[PDB]
Amino acid sequence: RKQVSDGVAHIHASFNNTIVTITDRQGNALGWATAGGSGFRGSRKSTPFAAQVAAERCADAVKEYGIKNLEVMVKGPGPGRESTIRALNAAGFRITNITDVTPIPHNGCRPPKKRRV
Amino acid sequence: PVIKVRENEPFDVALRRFKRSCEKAGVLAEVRRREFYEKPTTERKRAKASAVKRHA
Amino acid sequence: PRRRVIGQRKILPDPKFGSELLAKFVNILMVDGKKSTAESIVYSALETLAQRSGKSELEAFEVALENVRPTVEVKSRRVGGSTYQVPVEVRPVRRNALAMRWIVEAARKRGDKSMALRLANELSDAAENKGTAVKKREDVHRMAEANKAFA
Amino acid sequence: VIQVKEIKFRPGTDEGDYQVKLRSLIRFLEEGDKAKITLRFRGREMAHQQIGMEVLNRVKDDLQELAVVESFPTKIEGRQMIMVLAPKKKQ
Amino acid sequence: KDFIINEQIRAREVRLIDQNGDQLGIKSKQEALEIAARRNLDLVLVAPNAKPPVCRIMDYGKFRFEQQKKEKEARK
RNA sequence: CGCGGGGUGGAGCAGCCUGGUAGCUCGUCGGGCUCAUAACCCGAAGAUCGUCGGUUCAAAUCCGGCCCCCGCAACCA
RNA sequence: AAGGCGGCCCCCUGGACGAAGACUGACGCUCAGGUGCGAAAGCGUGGGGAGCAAACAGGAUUAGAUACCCUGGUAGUCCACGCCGUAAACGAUGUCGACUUGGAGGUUGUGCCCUUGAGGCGUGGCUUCCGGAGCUAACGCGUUAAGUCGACCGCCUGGGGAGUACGGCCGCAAGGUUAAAACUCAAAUGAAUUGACGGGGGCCCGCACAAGCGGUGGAGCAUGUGGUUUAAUUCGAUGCAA
Repeated sequence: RKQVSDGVAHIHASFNNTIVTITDRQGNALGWATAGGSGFRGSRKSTPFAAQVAAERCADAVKEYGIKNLEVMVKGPGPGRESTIRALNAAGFRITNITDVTPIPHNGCRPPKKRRV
Repeated sequence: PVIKVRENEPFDVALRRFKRSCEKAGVLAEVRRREFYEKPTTERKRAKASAVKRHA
Repeated sequence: PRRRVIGQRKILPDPKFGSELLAKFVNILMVDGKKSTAESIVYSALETLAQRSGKSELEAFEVALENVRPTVEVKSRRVGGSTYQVPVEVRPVRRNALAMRWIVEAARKRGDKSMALRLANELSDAAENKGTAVKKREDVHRMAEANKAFA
Repeated sequence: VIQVKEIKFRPGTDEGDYQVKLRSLIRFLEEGDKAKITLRFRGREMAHQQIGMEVLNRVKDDLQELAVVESFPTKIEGRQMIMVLAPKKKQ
Repeated sequence: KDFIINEQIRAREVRLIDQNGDQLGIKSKQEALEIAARRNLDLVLVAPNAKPPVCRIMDYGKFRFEQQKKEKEARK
């Protein structure tokens, strides 16, 4: 319906899940898919493979604009940091730049207590 | 750790670079460190212990 | 094999063709130390396969073996309470052994009248890459490619 | 509908421990469940003359407000005796 | 309570009712999905067993939030 | 003729003013875990939603009767 | 000084150390009582309130689960001014001074050397790890002493009872401080040793697993056992090791 050809893959990779969002340079959301909503729950949801099909499913709800180049923004420590990026590149995508944007406070907010499991 | 792929460099090599930039930068270590509160007494305890192990 | 590594016994070659490979084959087909009767069945199967399928007896053997030969496989492993499946790249010597072994086993699990006819038709099927033995290689790969993440 | 949940009252469960979990057992009943008391005697097919029917009977008698019991069973099956407790039935 | 919506719907044709109660008639699932999309709303299967199945155009999230709100408030 | 709250599966509930296949607990019968049992885990059985008339696309939930249980109320000497 | 103190900048301010020489002339050390300081939590008034989180609510786990885990979340955690005066407030080691072999570092002054190199030779302060004699029950300490001596202070006198009671002082309170006895036991305790054990850990072996080939578990029969039966089915062997 419209045209971009130049995008950015923001991947949010937490421990429990990994959300993939495709966007233009402006930061406007073009398409998105998550692992948790691609048929993966709990123990399987938090896997690199689930992040992979997330990246794959996302490349199908965006090529309506015919993106052809993009940059990658890796946020968080979970799986699908890396495997998500791979799936994008195999789905027919030229990777321009890779950047980690995981936030690091300069020691500000006190985090939750340690879990005594 | 910002990375920019150079021409006729495979997606893989650039990636391996990126992962080593983060290995170099200490991102995941850093995120692990802050997931949970550590008491001051505890991090002082950690600090002595590693000083000690860092004698061979 | 905790401590003691070893070499491997280097069996004599096939008496008829002078092939160590076929010696690995007759032995694998052999049962109850009936060597005399084992090589009889292997040859008649090769003779049946050779005569009426374009000859080149050693080569015919390879065409079939080429097809059941597996490049990778999985090795079970138990880490943190979990039985992970690690896909391992398998070495050439054994590659032949599995290939030969699955061809032999698929032959006895067959309907035909004798082991020689069965063996022959297994080789033929394998030569055209079809049948049970080839399918055994494919399951190995489907099972391997699945756990590709943990290599 | 009415579910079966359960509580237990072992021997050595008196007032202290007991009516605390008579509070727990209200809770079960008061969800609108049929709250099944299980005795679990240090005992036998006739463990007690004490263990069970102090407890059970006083659980009924204290909870009697909100809950009543289906039966005062006093037929032990095994080394343990179910007193079955329900919502107090509207006539 | 829970209704299946949008692409989860398998019916070939549905009877469509819009967000204001207008009876749009029998529509192919495809056309029903188009109408919902142009209005930035969801296609909700409100009567799965009706003949043909009945769909209502509405904001599913807003509907569900209000339903849960109602249930919670009346019980606290 | 006299108040309260309820009637759904074997027992007790949720689904209620927010009317479209009635789900959630204890029991029931199986399966799993154990050397075995208790405990625990995977599961299936199990219904005119009291009974009717109204009312409606379809009313569990919608109204009112018949009727029943409990609630205190009462047999208040 | 201890408690404790960490982004950057300024202002006010305490202490420590070095170099050189001048001045005072034993003005010093220690300190019961006294005074001051003193983490966190807690208290009072008024602010402030993102995150965290006692209490509390809800979801789970469980035989139970007033917990551990999850979703929330009040005091509190923050500021001002007051209170409290306690901690495994620890180096579990009081302060001051003199003396007694060494090695490797960290930190911070200062004198000297073609500064000719990020150095070469000295000389103070603090500090970390080893270690010598000596000390010590051992562990260990070992010029920063737990060595060799001296000055002064605080404290101990078997375990429980008890840092409790009573009295006094202190505090809004919570409570703090000083501090007994009856009664009861023949122990309580420290360090180290040999085992055993750890949801304990490390390293290593065995057809232990893994890699293979053939079996047992099904069937019929042989055989042993249990059980059941019998007048009797004789006695024994019973997890691996019947």
